Parts: sequence; C-alpha cells; structure tokens
Amino acid sequence: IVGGYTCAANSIPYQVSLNSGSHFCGGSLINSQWVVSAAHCYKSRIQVRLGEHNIDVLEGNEQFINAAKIITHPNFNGNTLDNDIMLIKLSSPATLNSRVATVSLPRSCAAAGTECLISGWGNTKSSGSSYPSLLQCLKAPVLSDSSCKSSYPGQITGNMICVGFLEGGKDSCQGDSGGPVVCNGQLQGIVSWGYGCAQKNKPGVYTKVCNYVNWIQQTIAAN
Amino acid sequence: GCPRILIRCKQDSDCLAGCVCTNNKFCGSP
Ligand SMILES: [Ca+2]
Repeated sequence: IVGGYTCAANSIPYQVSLNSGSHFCGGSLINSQWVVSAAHCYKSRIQVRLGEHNIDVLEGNEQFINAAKIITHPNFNGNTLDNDIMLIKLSSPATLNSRVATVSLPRSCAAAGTECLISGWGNTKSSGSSYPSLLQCLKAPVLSDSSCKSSYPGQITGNMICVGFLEGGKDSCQGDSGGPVVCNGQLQGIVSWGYGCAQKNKPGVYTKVCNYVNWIQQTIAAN
Repeated sequence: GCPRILIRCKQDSDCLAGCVCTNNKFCGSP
C-alpha cells in the first residue's frame, strides 16, 4: 500500500496473510473455514495466518492454519487475469473473536464513487522497495468503468473494477495481491494487478467480487 | 500489467507475465 497509513492493530480482523515461508499475498476471511484471495496467488501448499498485525513478530493473537483445499476459478486466465479469484478451505475452522472475524460478501455491486478500505503488507513506495512490518490501510473509491477502461485500453473485462486515484500517489502494490477491498462492510474487490503502483492515470485493478457470489456458494457446497 | 504478488527474483523468468525482475530482486512492473 502506497500512500496509506498504519492500521490500528487487529482493527482489520478479516485480513489474512498467505505464507509459504514468508508473506506473499493477502486474503479475506469470509467464513470460519474459508478464505478468498486471487487465483494468481496459487501455490500447492499455503499457511494461512490470521490475527496478524506485525508480520515479523509474534504478538499473541495470531492463528496459523494450513490450507486443506485450494481452488482457483476454473476459467482463470493467467495472461489476462480474468476471473482472478481463489478459495481456500482451512484445515480447521478459525476461532472467531474480536481480532479474527469474517467479512460479508456483497448483496449487490458497488457503484462508482463508493468509498472503500484497502489493506495489506505490500510495498509502500511507488519507485523502489520498502516492505512494512505493520499492516497498512488506505481509503479509496471505486472508479467508473469508463475511466477504468480508458486507463487500461483493451485490458479490462466485465469481472474487473478500478479502485483508486487517477492522479496517482495512493494505491495498492506488490505484496497486496489477494487482499480485501471492503465497502460499506462488504467485500467488493480483491487486489489483482496494475501498471506499476500509484502512477498517474493507472489505478489499481481489482477482481469484481459481486460477480462470483454464486460460484463461491456452489464451490463450498461441494466441499 | 503486473500482478501484485510478492515474488523474490533473480531473473525475469521467475516472475509472472507482465513483470520483470527489478533492481531490488523483487518482481514488479518495468
Ligand atoms: Ca505477528
């Protein structure tokens, strides 16, 4: 997250870190036993870390739970990043408390202009690298489809939304992928991709969660 | 277009499509 601020500890209780030796993607807890992330974050083994704030230091509220099943959208395309969504079934349910909690799926898609909260442990610089220990937070609005497509000609599908600032300076970045975009208490986006970070007229592009609510339901029903 | 996954790298081939291995040995946009 470029241009954001340090979140209050454990104040984003649905945030998870996906770990394979070290942090590499975020995710969102949507059920005590299910996490949603980006399909490009797939690995065949993943440790899900809940209740995290400082990813480098154990502070006492973390839960470390291995993934039992990892399921990418069957029409995910690694070249266009269309359908960039993945479900993870935890090997046991998380214990829910004030520091580990679920977030709701959307009842409807978010309108342009809706204000959202983005979070993660990704790079905080637009040029160069600074990976933080502490969870970062960012308020940003959903942009209209036309501005989105105008920023990224021929690259935006019906399953993608742009969230951010056309003037640049504030955005998600490498290491934030799979993380949540929460608007009015509903998960509306998943950090997916962009051209650089926080660049002018290149806002972040996010998986449009509201198009996948049925897919998620049916996948869980089969597992 | 480069996905916002954190990958430590040595060569461009360690990165996903759209990214390059940059000066700090992380995948990113060129
Ligand atoms: Ca910690």
